Amino acid sequence: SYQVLARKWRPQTFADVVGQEHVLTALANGLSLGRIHHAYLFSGTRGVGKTSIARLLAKGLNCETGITATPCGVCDNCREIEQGRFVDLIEIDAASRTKVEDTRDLLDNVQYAPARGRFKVYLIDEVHMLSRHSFNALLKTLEEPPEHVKFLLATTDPQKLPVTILSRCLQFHLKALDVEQIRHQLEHILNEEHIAHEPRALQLLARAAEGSLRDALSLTDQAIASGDGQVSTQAVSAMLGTLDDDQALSLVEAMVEANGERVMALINEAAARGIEWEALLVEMLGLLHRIAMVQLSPAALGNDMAAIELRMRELARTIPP
Amino acid sequence: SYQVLARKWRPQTFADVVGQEHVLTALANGLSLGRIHHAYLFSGTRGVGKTSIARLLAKGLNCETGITATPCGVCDNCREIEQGRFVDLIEIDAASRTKVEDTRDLLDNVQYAPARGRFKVYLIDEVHMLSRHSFNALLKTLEEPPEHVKFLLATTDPQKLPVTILSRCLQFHLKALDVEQIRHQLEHILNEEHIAHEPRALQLLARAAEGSLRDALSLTDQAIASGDGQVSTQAVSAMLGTLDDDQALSLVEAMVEANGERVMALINEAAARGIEWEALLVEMLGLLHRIAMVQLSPAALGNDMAAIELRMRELARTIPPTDIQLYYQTLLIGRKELPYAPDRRMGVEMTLLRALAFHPRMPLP
Amino acid sequence: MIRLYPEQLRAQLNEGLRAAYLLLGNDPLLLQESQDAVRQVAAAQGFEEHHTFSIDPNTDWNAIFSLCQAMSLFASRQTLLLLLPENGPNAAINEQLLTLTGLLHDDLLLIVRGNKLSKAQENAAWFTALANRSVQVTCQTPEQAQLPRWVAARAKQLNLELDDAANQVLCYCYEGNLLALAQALERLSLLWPDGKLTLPRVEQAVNDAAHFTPFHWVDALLMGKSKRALHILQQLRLEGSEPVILLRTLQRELLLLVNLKRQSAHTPLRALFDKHRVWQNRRGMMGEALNRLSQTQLRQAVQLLTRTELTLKQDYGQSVWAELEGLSLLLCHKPLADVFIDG
Amino acid sequence: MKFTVEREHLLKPLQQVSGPLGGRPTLPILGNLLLQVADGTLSLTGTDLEMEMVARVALVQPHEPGATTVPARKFFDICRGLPEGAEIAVQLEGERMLVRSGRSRFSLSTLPAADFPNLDDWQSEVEFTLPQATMKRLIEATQFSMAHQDVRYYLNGMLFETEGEELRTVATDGHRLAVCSMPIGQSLPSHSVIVPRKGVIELMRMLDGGDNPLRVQIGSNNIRAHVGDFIFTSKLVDGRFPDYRRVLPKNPDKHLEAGCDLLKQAFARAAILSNEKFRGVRLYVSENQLKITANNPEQEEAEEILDVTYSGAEMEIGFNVSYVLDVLNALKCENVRMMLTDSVSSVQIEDAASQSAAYVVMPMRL
Amino acid sequence: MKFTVEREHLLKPLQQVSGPLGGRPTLPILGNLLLQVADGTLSLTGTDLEMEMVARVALVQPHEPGATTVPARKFFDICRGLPEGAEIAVQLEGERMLVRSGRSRFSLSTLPAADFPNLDDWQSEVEFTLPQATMKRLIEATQFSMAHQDVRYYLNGMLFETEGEELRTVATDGHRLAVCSMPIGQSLPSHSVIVPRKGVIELMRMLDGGDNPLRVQIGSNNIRAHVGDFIFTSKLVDGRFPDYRRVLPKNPDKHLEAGCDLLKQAFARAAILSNEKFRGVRLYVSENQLKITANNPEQEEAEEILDVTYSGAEMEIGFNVSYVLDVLNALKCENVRMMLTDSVSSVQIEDAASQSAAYVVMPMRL
DNA sequence: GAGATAGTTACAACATACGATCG
DNA sequence: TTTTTTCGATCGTATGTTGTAACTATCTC
Ligand SMILES: Nc1ncnc2c1ncn2[C@@H]1O[C@H](COP(=O)(O)OP(=O)(O)O)[C@@H](O)[C@H]1O
Ligand SMILES: Nc1ncnc2c1ncn2[C@@H]1O[C@H](COP(=O)(O)OP(=O)(O)O)[C@@H](O)[C@H]1O
Ligand code: ALF
Ligand code: ALF
Ligand SMILES: [Mg+2]
Ligand SMILES: [Mg+2]
Ligand SMILES: [Zn+2]
Ligand SMILES: [Zn+2]
Repeated sequence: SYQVLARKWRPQTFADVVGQEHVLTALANGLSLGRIHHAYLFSGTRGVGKTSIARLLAKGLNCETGITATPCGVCDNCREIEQGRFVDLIEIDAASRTKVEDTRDLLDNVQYAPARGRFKVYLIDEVHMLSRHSFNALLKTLEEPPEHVKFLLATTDPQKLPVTILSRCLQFHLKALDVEQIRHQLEHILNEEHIAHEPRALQLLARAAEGSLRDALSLTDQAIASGDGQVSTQAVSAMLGTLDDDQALSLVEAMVEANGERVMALINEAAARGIEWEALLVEMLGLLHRIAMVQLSPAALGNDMAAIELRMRELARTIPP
Repeated sequence: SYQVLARKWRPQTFADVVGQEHVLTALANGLSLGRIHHAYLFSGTRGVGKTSIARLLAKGLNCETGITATPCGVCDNCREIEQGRFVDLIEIDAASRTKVEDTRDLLDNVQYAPARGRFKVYLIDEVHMLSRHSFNALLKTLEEPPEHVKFLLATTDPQKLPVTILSRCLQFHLKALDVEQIRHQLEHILNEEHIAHEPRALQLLARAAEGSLRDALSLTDQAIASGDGQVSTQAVSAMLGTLDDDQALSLVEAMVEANGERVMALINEAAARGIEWEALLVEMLGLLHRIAMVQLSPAALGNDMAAIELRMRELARTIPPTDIQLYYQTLLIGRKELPYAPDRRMGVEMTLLRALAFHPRMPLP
Repeated sequence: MIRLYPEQLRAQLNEGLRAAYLLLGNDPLLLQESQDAVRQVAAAQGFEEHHTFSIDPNTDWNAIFSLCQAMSLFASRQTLLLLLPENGPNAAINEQLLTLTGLLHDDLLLIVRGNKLSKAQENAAWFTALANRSVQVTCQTPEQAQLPRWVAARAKQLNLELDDAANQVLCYCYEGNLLALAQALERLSLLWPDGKLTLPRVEQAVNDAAHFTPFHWVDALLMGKSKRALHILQQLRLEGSEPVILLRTLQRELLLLVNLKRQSAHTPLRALFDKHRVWQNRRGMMGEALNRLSQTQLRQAVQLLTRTELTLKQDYGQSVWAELEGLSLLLCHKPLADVFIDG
Repeated sequence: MKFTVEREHLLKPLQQVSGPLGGRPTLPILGNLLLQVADGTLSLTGTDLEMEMVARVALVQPHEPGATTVPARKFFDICRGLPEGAEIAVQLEGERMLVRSGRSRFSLSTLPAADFPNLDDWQSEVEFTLPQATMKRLIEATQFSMAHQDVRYYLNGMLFETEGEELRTVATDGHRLAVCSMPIGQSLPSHSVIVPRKGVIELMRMLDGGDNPLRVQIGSNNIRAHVGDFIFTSKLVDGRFPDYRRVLPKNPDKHLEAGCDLLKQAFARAAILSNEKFRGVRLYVSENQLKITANNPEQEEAEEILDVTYSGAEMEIGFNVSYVLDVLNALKCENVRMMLTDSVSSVQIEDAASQSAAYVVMPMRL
Repeated sequence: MKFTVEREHLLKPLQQVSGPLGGRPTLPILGNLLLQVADGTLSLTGTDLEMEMVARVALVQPHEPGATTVPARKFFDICRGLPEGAEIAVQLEGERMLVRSGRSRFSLSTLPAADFPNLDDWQSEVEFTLPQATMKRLIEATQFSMAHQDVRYYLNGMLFETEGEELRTVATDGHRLAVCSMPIGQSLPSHSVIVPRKGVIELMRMLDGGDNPLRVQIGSNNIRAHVGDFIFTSKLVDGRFPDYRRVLPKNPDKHLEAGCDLLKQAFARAAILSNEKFRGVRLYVSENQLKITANNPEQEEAEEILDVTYSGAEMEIGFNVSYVLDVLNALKCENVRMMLTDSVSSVQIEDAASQSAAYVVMPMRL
């Protein structure tokens, strides 16, 4: 019955957007001043929220209260846009709408005035999948579109678009979210959902997210399913944090000290625990790499593994590079 | 209701056009002497002004006063052409009309005499997208052009066109606009727009334009939006940093200078952008190879690296060849080892650190 | 068959016409100029109707035959133009041309335009039959050595004062593309009515549009002109030429050089050239290349070629052009630190 | 803007004005019919940037003045789909058109009428009236000779010439020339114009065999035709049509009168026996005799011998079967007369009863 | 082995057998057709390893048993070349057959008949005979619901079920279901089989106006239908079919009765402005009222209101207008009964007059 | 004056040739 | 006086040919 967190917790206002401060500020300034361009392109990694920002901009443009940087969210236009029912928000699936016939039809049906809203916003998603003929057809329309027509484009790979199309648009590149923002968003979502959680579980989920916030939400759903309604450190470690244990550091220290018996005992203990061997090698390699980085730059080690910080620093002072 | 600078500010007379002196002078002399070719082709890069010059020529040909090099811009014909409402001006968009049945209906209408203007100008844009049979029909029409009909063709890639069309047309190639010209045009536009600006911001925008004035105008609009009605150097720097894609060359420079902090900052910036790590290593290897080639001979670089030609040449001059070979070998070994590293970012960091400090021990016989 | 050149057609046409004309070559400019001159002379002699067709098995010959047999209502001395296929005539096309030859008469004037015919293509019953009453025009693009003479002649014809430096610049920028040269000359004449074409004036109104072939690249490599080789390779990359053809063209010459150098220590060079059936004009270049480099080179080149082919095929890489440039420098007298060769 | 009409009355003008309109127009607005209500009349206009068709319908219901545009196909389908005898009430609300039929409602999108192209007004040079039958006969007589597609564009159309009280139509394709003439009945200034194939086709389609007179106006570059409540405007193709008079033989010495049906059936039989393409047919005429033979290279020479009313010097001439067959079929009568000068000379063919229609054909060279 | 053949008799069977044969042979002998003589008949057979068609022609003149293979293209060309009405004499002389057309003797290569993949022994699991009218009606009423290309291969055909004295045809494609039942007058074992699209369409094509009954026999792996002088054999998918009765809704509370023509016209009129790609409509059913709404991607809307016999609670249901129109057209009746339960449940359609055939449509959920 | 048979036009499906990208 | 390049699998655009279904016109009942 419960809907997925990613779909449920979709930013419905510019205040709910995590990060991406530069793009939001630019859009707000443009809307407030009134300098509105007719071609916006959004680029970045996955889950950064290009589609969410495009939807927010569409809400801002077509609002019964006027062109405002802070849409009301209560007027019927905002409600329809949120529910995906607005008549003046033409959403195009470029992945399936690749053949030039669809582009020709769209350009042929671009002159008529909007039904209710003050603009006819064409939001083309995954625009990088269009063939060259579609791009060429869209060129002139992007050059001199009708006053009541706005184009919004979003893609993950802007490198394969024609150079002219890039020249004909305002580019906004979103950057991957950092660990702290992802952790804070997960904490807020879990607090709203009334689900128990622990700080280290959130830290592990944020580290495993790797920028994409949708990945973080999917991992949070997996953790909730595994923990039976709770997000515990053990539950997260069962699926994701099978690695990052003190055993790897102990093995590294024993190897550095040439303590064969200690290494053998640690191997036997790990085998009894049922530890994946490839994961163990990965962890040892990672620890060695981070020690090397510490040797290079003292600021290499962040707070993420602060629990072992001291020990790591010691290995940096004694072991030659 | 502010209008886009590119759309609002468009050339209206040959004087307004920035650069492209040779083409404008040739067209003016031809119009003055009465030497009008039956077909003109315009080629060049994006935003060089092919369509603008074609429209100005169309205005000049059909001006009420006469066939003048500089159209008056006040008579009814000039105004209608500017508004795109002139009776005898036809702007065929070949991109959306590549079909033969669509081009045939116009090549047949070519027969009728112009209603008002002297010539029935046929402006065909993006002509390179037409089909083979459409090219055949256009070839027939150009082989038998009525004296009262003229053709203007604009294309970014004239190579696609058959050689016959090129032979039966007079070609004009528009050079990429220089940095100084773009900077001056931006300064003039901003002064006429009553918008504050700084010289360094204009220089950065002109550099980022890369010879396309349209890109310069788009970046100016973005800067104005970000700067809240002011073109401040801080806003331009922030925008360029956000959209900067020369991180590979910056990493190479940092590695050469042996500055770990800059390398780490660039790696973090690349991670934020999400650039593929293996692609980054491949780009670095290519840059090192091209720098070595430049050291062997200055003619290695052409127009492909014109954007970063100066930095590449400086690195070639400064770095001894042996260091370049060592860095190339180290990066090649790092690329070989990347798949087995637990993280591609980790592998790239290890390879860069090894190149910075750890010298490989050459195998003995 | 009267063989002529595009520079000697006006006098022949003024002297008289002929039953048929054949235009074979590669350069579009000379072919179209000859076509225009012939059509103008024919019109001056009363040939009003002109029809053009492209030879193609898809195209129907019934219409052409009916036109040849039919007579116009209020016209005479019709002109028929046939554009041969780029690949060349086929057996069916040969039979159709043989059938057409009989239909030819005094009023009909046949003009054939197409690519140069090979030895087998030239040998044809219809061609031999028409040879008795045909004029053929040889249209071959002049070589770089012959280009400046042609440019000077063109400048003199248009009443333009062209300097030697300007001539060299025009030859370099528009090598192998005569149409671009003619258009550039027209534009320069329009720009300056005085006609004083100084070096700066040409330099300020010229763009790079040269056209090359892999054989030119190999010849440049043999000569040793590093700049010319790099320019040719860059132009080939820009025009979109598959590197496979370049590799296979270079392989034959590289293997021939290796074999000759290996055998040169025991036999005179002339005997080796005679045995290998090398072109007479290429003997000097081959000898210069052999004397320019030793066995130390031409061995690492084979390694580079093999590695490049393996990268192209097994790995499907995209750094082929960089390796080609490196090999070009290696063939020229350059250090080539040999880290890239991966010996 | 609103009005109320009946489907029966509105069905015909929609079909008449939606005929040429179709496909994908160069401008979207060109794909929409212009509907204007004013002066107690509804005007429906359809243009293709070179031809215009206007239809007028009288109104007997309350209405408001106005003008707008509506897509042709959607409106026509909506009107045709309604039950027979239903009444359609149309209104303009905002930027939309609302159509009501009984208890059925439709909403359509429209475009401003100001942007709709308007043909520049022109002053007629020669204006007159003509019965439908004469124009039908002229078009039928001078249609098959036109060139469907030719490099010389001016030959694609047909020449309409007025001289005194005579209207003449001339068609040609470079090999055969057909000329027809009729008496106008009124004195008009001499003037010649060229009509494209599309214009003549539309004009022929417009006629429905009725007795309503046709009002024809010819200007500097445009031709207008009024038929009942329909107005058709077309542009004139610019060119220099060749002089037909010079082509006609000055004095053909040899004449031959024969039966149209006999020649037509003989040619049909030869064509059936000569279904193979290529080559023509060789006819040898002698005193009261004709021999027709297929010119096939290897096919059996199944020559056919017919009797005609000829007594002049015998001679053999080759002709294209298609041209002679078309001339015979177009000239539907019982007897024909053929005049010629020599072997290498155009042969003229006409009706032995009337000389209004003439067809001159160049013999096939051999 | 003297065979006398008349062109008139031979023409149609030759074209019928050559129909399935295609240009691509895929095998040296597949293109060739098998000609055999038995008692007083000659059988010409052609197959492509998936379907087989054999035609029999009666023989009167004396003859002896034999069987051979002849290429289809050469025989067709020979038959076409000979003038109409000619008599063909065919004889077996060694490895090459002799054809004596008048004074023209032709030698045609013959391949051994033992290598032709022709079925020798047939075993019928269930056989019966029916008039062509009933089978044609069932095929016409059940064919349009078959899937064309779907992952579920068992849905790419028609299910034929014999139960007691009833024959049932079922077609499904995942979105709509069509079931038709008809008495046969004979008791048959309960047996269900699946026939692919090719077999069904070929059977419909070969079937003509009801003149003589056709006999169908179904074995373990094949189905053979003999009609007139033709026999067509095909193989079965054998992938099991879902039970149709499970798909049919159970206990539909809401029942509606309406006129077929009125609903068909209303749906056709509403579909004018319906979405081209999806063709979706919305039905609001209230007490003695049915409102049909259609929307367009171009913001166009159409509304229609109709009077029906309904007394249940108000409901709103989405549907695909194309499927409803197809069902109404195939039903071809006067009164139509629609049974529905809720807004997210399949709707059944039948005839008030009789329940011989039924259809089911799954609504679209937005 | 209406219905049945034959002919014409339009739409859908299939086949052929050419160009481009990634593994 | 003459010289012809890797291959497999997948996607997209445009033109030409054949067959079937739907709609219209003419002749005989
Ligand atoms: N900046 C953000 N703030 C809050 N949630 C976000 C943000 N970006 C993405 N999300 C979450 O990730 C999910 C998927 O985002 P999506 O619209 O797919 O972005 P993209 O188009 O970049 O893939 C959304 O449902 C949303 O809840
Ligand atoms: N030479 C030029 N001088 C001034 N403005 C130019 C020039 N070339 C391009 N532009 C600017 O670029 C905008 C669009 O030009 P565009 O039609 O895209 O040229 P092209 O057809 O070469 O791409 C115009 O509004 C114009 O202001
Ligand atoms: F929907 Al996205 F990256 F924009 F997955
Ligand atoms: F308008 Al352009 F290249 F962008 F001609
Ligand atoms: Mg998205
Ligand atoms: Mg342009
Ligand atoms: Zn709102
Ligand atoms: Zn003017």
